[PDB]
Amino acid sequence: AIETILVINKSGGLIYQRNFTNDEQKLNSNEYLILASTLHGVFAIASQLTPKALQLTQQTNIENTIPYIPYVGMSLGSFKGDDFFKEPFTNWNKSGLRQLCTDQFTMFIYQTLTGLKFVAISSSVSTSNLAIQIADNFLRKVYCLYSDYVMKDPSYSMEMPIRSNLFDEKVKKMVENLQ
Amino acid sequence: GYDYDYLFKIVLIGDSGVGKSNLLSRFTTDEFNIESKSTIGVEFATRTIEVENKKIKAQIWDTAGQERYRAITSAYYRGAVGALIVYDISKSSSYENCNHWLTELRENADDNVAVGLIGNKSDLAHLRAVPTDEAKNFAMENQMLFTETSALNSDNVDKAFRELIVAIFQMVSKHQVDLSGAPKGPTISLTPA
Amino acid sequence: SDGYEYTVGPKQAITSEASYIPSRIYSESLLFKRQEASLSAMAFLFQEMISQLHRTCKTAGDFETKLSDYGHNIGIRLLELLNFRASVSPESLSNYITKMRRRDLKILDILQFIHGTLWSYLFNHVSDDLVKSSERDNEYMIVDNFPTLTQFIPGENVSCEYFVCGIIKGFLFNAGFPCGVTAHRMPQGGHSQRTVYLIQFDRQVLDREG
Amino acid sequence: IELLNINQSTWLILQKKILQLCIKVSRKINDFEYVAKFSSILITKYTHLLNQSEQDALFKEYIQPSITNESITSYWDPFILREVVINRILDSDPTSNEIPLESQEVFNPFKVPILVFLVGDKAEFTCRVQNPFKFDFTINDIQLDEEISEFCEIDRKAVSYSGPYNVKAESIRSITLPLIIKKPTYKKIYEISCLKISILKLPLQKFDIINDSCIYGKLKI
Amino acid sequence: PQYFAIIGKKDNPVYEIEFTNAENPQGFPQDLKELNPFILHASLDIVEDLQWQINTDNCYLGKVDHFYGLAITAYISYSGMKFVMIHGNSANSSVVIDDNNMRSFYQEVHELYVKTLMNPFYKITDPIRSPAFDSRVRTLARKHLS
Amino acid sequence: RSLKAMGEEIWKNKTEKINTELFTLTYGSIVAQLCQDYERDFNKVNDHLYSMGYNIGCRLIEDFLARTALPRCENLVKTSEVLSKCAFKIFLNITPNITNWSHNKDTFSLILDENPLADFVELPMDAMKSLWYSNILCGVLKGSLEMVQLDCDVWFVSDILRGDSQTEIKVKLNRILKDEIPIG
Ligand SMILES: *C(=O)CCCCCCCCCCCCCCC
Repeated sequence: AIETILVINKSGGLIYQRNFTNDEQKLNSNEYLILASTLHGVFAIASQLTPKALQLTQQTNIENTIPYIPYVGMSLGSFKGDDFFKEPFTNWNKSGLRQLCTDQFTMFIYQTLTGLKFVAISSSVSTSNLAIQIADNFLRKVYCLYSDYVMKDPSYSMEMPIRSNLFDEKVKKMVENLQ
Repeated sequence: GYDYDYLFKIVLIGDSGVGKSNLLSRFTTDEFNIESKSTIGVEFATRTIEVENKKIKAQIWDTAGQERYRAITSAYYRGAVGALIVYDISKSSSYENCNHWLTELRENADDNVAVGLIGNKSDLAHLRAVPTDEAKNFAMENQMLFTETSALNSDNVDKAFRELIVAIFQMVSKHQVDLSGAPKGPTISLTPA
Repeated sequence: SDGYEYTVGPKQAITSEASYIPSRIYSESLLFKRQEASLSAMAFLFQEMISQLHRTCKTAGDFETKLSDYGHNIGIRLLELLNFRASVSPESLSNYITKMRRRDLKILDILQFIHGTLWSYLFNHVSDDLVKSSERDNEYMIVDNFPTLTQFIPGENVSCEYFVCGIIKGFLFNAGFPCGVTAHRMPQGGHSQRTVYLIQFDRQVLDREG
Repeated sequence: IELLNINQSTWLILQKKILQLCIKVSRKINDFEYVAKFSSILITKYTHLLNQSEQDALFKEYIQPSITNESITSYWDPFILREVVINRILDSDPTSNEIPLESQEVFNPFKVPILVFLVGDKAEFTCRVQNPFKFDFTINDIQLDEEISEFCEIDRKAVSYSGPYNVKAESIRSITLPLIIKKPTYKKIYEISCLKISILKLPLQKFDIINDSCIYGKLKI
Repeated sequence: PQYFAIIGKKDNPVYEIEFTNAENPQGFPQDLKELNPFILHASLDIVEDLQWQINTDNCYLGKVDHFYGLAITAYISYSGMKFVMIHGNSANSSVVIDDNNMRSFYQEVHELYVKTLMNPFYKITDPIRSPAFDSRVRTLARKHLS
Repeated sequence: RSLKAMGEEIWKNKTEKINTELFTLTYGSIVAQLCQDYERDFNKVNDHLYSMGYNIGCRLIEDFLARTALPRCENLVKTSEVLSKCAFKIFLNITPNITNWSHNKDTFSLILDENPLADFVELPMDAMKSLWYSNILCGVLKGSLEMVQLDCDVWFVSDILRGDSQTEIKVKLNRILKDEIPIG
């Protein structure tokens, strides 16, 4: 049950913080900017903490591929068909923060090649490896939806807050399907 | 409270020990996660101001690199549309490092970034070591605004910060227009059989 | 250089000259070459057009007028080769047809034509429920339950949709029916992206038809 | 003329044909008013259609009698004399005649010429008169204004001595004249674009400056 | 000889051309040459009269107007573009128009006009200045007219 | 399948399609009204179309790479292959070829066999030597490649509308700027 989705534009800074919990509203808008910027900084820290053993020898370019789930999304815009993608896809952030485990929630992070960051907080604590695949598939779902309804928007400056009407309701429906 | 139309990223960079932490004591919402400077490298402050009838949120990143932050400090200028170079008029080393800081900003920060110069601890006229004329002349060649700030001389940095945000908003603001007798009654079908 | 040259006037074209200066626009046919492209390219061209139009305009009315002018020319072009091109009955295709399509000259024949073939050609599906408000004198309207070009535009305001309004206006204007075409949003029926193109004819057309 | 849109129809050839017939009949009867009236239209609107022969014959036949008997007292179009640049030149060395000089913060870098003259110095007035038509006409005299006149008006004696200024057929031929300055101005930046001209011995008519395309060429003295 | 013109809604010609028979390469001798635009202007009124009338085809009107041994045929496109031809005898005859040939000629010339109109830079008011258009129109006249 | 059948499958059944005559008519209307606005200064029209294409490409780099999610191109060959074999395929029904490889593998040309933008086009006689009609594509390529930290220069050298038979777009990589976020 993904209870909160937030996205960081390219350089830190928050542009979308719609949450789907029943009623908590504990964190004001101001603190969530600090949370997102801290996440970006911690991502940067995590990039430069690889162990010495793996820096000179990776030999692991077979596990980066994400297996695809059939219908994780729902049950479209520029896309067409029963789903946004049927094929398996590859990981981009092979040297960055990927999730955060906690006994009360689990945070997943999916970084676009360009730099867009999509963060999903789920109340559910899966073998702690399949859930990565579920989260990556769902977040690429959300990224495709964003590329549809936020990028093809004349009244939207780049890397600024996403004040739109179709995008938020469609991601709300998408997360409602996934539970 | 997601009402702000624009989110500008500003970096408060300067020499260690200059007194940046006291410099951003005013333009803040003094709450939220305090410290965290030594943990990741930055502390965060925010300001809200209206310009041309449009709410603007400005996020201030007061980065500093002591011994550990080589690549991360560079990465923290990924999209900063503003900079607030700081030096103290007590020791010439801080003013000398301004060219090095500006070189890093213009090399790594966002293209055509609006960057300014702040002279902190100007109340202490006893140990002055950098004149206003030289600082202004250095600002002229590099397209920067320049000011001097002090605890007794407060409320100047606030005006300079608002003026910097206004300068930014006149550069990264796409022009827009305020987009804001329909038929009524029972219709009758007219589609062909 | 013997092309009309209207200042001089008509020229003597002796009927013994077959010398042919290929043009690359007259030789090419226009039959119906299917080259369907992605909706994404159309959407991005559309939104960049509107973005460029924001800086040039000053008010909402000027924005709508300039967008309608943009679509007007597309209407000018589309009228001819949607009326003409439908006359083909299953090199030049002029000598493939025995009978030109009967050009419409009535109040509702053109609106049926737009409902049927123009909208299908534009958006690959016939438009929905062409109706008229039969109260005042004349309020004819074309309603689409889910417009294609402006589906990505957020908000409840209809200002970016005047492009197809201009297309329709140019179509009827060349066809011999001046109009006051304008769009409105009428969310009804569970779609809620429902747009109605109210069409208002001039007194001249009303006098001509009766 | 009412049937067409001489003053719904944009067939220029037919319009000029009927207008030619109108002037021909208007001369057939002794009606010297409408000959001028319609020749004014025929060499203001349909000027880019009558070639050398038609314009030359029409100017010889219907225009010059229409001027000698004072039937029309205004020039055809206002699109004459595109540039009116004025200059002064230092006769002696540059040192000779100088124009007198006329006796904590927050810095940010984020935010046509005017001519000056003395009483005694001599100036140079140059204007680029144009002749869009295929015939030749002659300018008789040139004057500046009523307001900025009495200050720096062109020497009447000089233009009178120089005689009429003939303009070639399709030229932008220029006229260079002297100029005399008599009165001061203290501190009042006046403007100069009135520039009365007489063409083919007509009343002095105003002509405002028009550049290459509608923008006005204005200068201050 | 033949005199052909394409006229827009504002009653202005966007194209004009005259054809001959190649044994008398002079066109209309001197007087009908001056009178052609006026008679075509007159016939445009009848063409506009037939533009909105019920009673098959309605784009090709055939012989609509008559003058001193001159047959006048009109064809109307979908954008109100009027295609008008004036047929003249060979200095003595009663001119009879070939229905199928004139129909096909107007069809192909309408093809030319529509594919001229399609390009971005053309405007309805502007005239059809193009050597290719004139060349293909005149070889078309050879093909279909006579 | 490397890239051919991949892009073929995506265009076959992944994307909602629209008629291209509408696309070329729209682009023609923009270009014509732009030339009217700018008073026949076709160099400025080229600059404006370049800016428009740059904005479009900066926005477009998400649509591609969200539908495809191909890995980062390594060096100057996979990028050309993808860009000419599926990037154009997904958005348009065209599969341009690669030609004129430079001696040191730094420049390549996109021979555009079909140009849907210039479908019904015939330039005015006073612009056959100045106006690059489909200048939006160069801006799109420039911005789109810059957004993946692959800054380069893109320009026309010949067009079918102007003179020579073949139309080609030369793409020359200046440098791979290393501001490409903490990955890899
Ligand atoms: C390797 O670095 C990946 C390269 C990504 C190539 C992206 C190219 C997308 C744009 C293609 C042109 C489409 C034209 C659309 C016209 C509106």
